[PDB]
Amino acid sequence: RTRFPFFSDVKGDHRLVLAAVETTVLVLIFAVSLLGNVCALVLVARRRRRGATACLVLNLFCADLLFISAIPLVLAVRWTEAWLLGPVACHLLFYVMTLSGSVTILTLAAVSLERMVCIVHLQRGVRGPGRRARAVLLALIWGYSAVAALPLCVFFRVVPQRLPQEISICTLIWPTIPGEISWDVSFVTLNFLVPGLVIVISYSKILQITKASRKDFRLFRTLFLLMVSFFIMWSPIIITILLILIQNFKQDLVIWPSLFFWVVAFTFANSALNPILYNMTLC
Amino acid sequence: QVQLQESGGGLVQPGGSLRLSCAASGFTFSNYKMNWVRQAPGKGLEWVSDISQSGASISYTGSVKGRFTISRDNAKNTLYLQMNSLKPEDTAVYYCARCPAPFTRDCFDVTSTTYAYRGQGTQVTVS
Amino acid sequence: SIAQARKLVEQLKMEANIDRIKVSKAAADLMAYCEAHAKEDPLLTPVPASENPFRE
Amino acid sequence: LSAEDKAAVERSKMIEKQLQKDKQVYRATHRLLLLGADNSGKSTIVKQMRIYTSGIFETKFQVDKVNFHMFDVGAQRDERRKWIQCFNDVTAIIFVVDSSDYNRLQEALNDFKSIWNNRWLRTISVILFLNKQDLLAEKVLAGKSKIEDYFPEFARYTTPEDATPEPGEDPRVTRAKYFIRDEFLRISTASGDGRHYCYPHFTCSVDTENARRIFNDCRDIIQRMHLRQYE
Amino acid sequence: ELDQLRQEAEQLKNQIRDARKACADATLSQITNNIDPVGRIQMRTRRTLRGHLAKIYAMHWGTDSRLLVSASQDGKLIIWDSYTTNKVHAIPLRSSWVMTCAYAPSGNYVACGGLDNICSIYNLKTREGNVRVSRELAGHTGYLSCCRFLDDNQIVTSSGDTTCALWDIETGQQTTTFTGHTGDVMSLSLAPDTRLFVSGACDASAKLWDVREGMCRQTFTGHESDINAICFFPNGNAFATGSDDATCRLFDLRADQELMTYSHDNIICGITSVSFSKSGRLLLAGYDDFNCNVWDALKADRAGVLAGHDNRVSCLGVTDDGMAVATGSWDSFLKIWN
Ligand SMILES: CC/C=C\C/C=C\C/C=C/C/C=C/C/C=C\C/C=C\CCC(=O)O
Repeated sequence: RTRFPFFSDVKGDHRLVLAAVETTVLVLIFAVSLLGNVCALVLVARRRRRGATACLVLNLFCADLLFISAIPLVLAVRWTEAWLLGPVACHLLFYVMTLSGSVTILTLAAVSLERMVCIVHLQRGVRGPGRRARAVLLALIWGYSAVAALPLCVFFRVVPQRLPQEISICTLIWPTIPGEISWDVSFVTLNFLVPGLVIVISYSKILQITKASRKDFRLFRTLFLLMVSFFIMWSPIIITILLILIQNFKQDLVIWPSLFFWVVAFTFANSALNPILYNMTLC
Repeated sequence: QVQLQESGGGLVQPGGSLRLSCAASGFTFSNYKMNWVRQAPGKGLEWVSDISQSGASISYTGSVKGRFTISRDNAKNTLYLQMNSLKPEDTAVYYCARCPAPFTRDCFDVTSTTYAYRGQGTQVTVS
Repeated sequence: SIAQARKLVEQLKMEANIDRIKVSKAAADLMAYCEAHAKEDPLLTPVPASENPFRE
Repeated sequence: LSAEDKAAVERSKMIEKQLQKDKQVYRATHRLLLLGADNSGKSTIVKQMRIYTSGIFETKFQVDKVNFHMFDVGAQRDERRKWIQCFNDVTAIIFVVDSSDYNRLQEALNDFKSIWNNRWLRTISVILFLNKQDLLAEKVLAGKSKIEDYFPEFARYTTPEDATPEPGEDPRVTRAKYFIRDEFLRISTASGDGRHYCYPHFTCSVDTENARRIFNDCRDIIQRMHLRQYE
Repeated sequence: ELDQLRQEAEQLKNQIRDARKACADATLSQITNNIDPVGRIQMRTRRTLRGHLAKIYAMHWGTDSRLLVSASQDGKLIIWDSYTTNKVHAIPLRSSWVMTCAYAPSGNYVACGGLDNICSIYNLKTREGNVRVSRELAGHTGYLSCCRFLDDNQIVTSSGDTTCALWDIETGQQTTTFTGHTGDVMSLSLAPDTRLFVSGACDASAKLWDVREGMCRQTFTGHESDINAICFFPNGNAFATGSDDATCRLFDLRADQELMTYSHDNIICGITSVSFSKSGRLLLAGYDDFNCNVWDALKADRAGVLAGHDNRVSCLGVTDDGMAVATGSWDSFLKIWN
């Protein structure tokens, strides 16, 4: 059956300005993200002798900078209405992007867990997590993220296909059905559900501990805004992934490609919002 | 050379009134917060009233609250105190004091025994 | 009380009998000293990097 | 590098290794400044917590395996706008007030106003001890001296609904206590900004719980300081 | 009785004022209106010294231009080598509230003091490898705020009880006392010939003292608030004062009055320290808005800025050959500029 092409759309009469709108919005995102993240790294990395929790937020910033390195490539593809880069790009683009996304989510969850552990250990009166725990955790984060996303670098291929003259498409060709279902379900359940559960548990426990022990408002209005945003900025991509999987079976469903591209452009805006929020108190 | 000179004391009967004035010299008047203090025969120094740089904040002590008024003139460089209905517990030696540093909200050391930016004072007797 | 004022009058008496000069002469002396030693000043006339012990 | 340079480097290494230990010890000790006037009973609090020529004295006590140091300044003149700047990084200031002396209460209020508003002491919390409660009870029940002779507004004051008159005291003593507490809490809340707080406590000369109260207040101070990073 | 003494004070004051006004026939600015300026001065940070746990409050270079002593309010004096940043000595004190330090002009002693009203002497080159306290000078009744050596057996101290004193170390007794200030004395500076010195108080006043007969020679007024730092001009005939009203001033001894005022219309902080260049053309000054400024001492125009400390600057000093400048602040770091 005619596969689903990514980023590879065919436009007619209005191409001349829709390309321009896409270009301007995506360039604005890129510039703001780069500026914000590098300023934040300069400010955090100039600790003279601060504590040592900087390595988690610092890792978040590095993941954002690696996540914004793929805008030029998709920008180039959207100005040709076909795939002409080659097999190497078809292999690397999605692998890089997925690696960055997984690392970002897991790091948000780790930062939250660390904050709660610090408060409680202050309450009891013992020393908190050491250096070995953090180093092991960072190694595990990068290792699991870089092993989980392998199928997006081996099963992608460039094939000819007739548009809705033949055009070349970079698309994903699953060898078999059970592998497809298994990987998709496992990826959604380990990289979007467990981190969300951890975030909510951790922040609610901090809030309950402090409010009980104290027996003002700003704290609530912060921990709320850090705990609704996660489920707004990372949800549309999950819905899109599941909807594509459905499309691959029930041929009756139809999904536009403009939806896929605009959803991904909306997800690119995470790199421009984390430095505003997870900046400790500087700026 | 900082200089503060008080004038206007004297001797009055109970129910009378008077008006004290400090003339200041040697500094920019309108940068500083100003105070009135007093000393009675047999006690220490006691803070009486307080005014700020623009004239928009004013404060009194409990025992004089409805009776004394404090005011300043930044054109002639002078302070005034108006004392309206006087009791025999008001007889004392009155002093005029300046805050140590400019552009500041607090006021350390105005009542201490030896203070540099204080005047010589005038005698007020109610009898 | 009396002692402080007697001492203050004594001090003013002792300090009011010194010789003084004119301001223009003092200005000329300050200028002459500054211009006489200007080549030996290494914050005004930075030395080359082969003479600087902190840049090396 | 010659032998002299290597020897110098090893000497610097030994000095560094000792400075690490000194750092660990310093970072786990709390430091407190004690303030009051001569009629406040500050010394009685000191001697009570001492069961756990010179210009400054120090008292060390330990509670639940935490170490507190308390500093008390003596043999200095009565102008203090210069040495007080040395105390801009302590954990807390402890302010003691004799509450039975009506004559010298506005002076305590003025001292609090100056300590609260200084530029170098804007981030430091105060623990306030309103000492000598029993003497206040005797003075009020005697009925021969009136509070309103110094503060007119006491004539227009009513007891708050969050009062806790537990041991069945006379109502007049409850009114007096809470009026005098509110006098300091007004100054406390007029010009704060969310950077430092005030913790009021009633106390007398036979208490045995001041160390525990300081323990709990310091714990809360540190917890708020840690939480402030998440804003 | 009091009226006669007050009248005498007023009459002598008026006479002295008129005598000073009769000799003011030119101003420094006019006579120095034709000098080519010094341009922009830009300096760079060559060293940074790490190791203290709390704020730094004093510092002092040696007569060798190579070694430093600095002191913190956690109980440490540290002696540093600046060409490499190696540490040479780290001396733990007895009282952790310390406000000054000095280095002997031969290299064999250091001294320190603070809120405990004692000056302690430490001997460096001993029979063993350690530093041992040699003397504790006691007898002041307020905190010490400055001290400077004359040789290896005499020292001068200033304290917050409004006095100064001269001490014989080998005996431990005050050889002379200098009384006459009204507020707290906050700084000292020794003349190049070490036969006079000058001091400035928490009162808008400075005074000139003769060591040998222990008398006061002259009094200088002009500031509006307390004075925090003082130093001599290189030839010994003028000095500069910085106060808590955002102003430095330059006074001259022979003419007996003020020469110049260094102030800006946007500066409303205080001043913590001053010093001079080797030829006297530059004046450096440290403020508590985190910064230091470099002024032209003959035309009163700002020429440069030193910036890079995250807290209030507290100490600042220039070597004996003019090569380097050192700053220390309340954030625990020392910096060396050149
Ligand atoms: C841990 C969060 C997961 C991903 C990170 C989110 C956004 C980063 C960019 C992702 C763009 C790539 C998306 C992959 C597109 C299609 C593959 C997805 C599912 C396979 C479809 C199938 O079921 O056969």
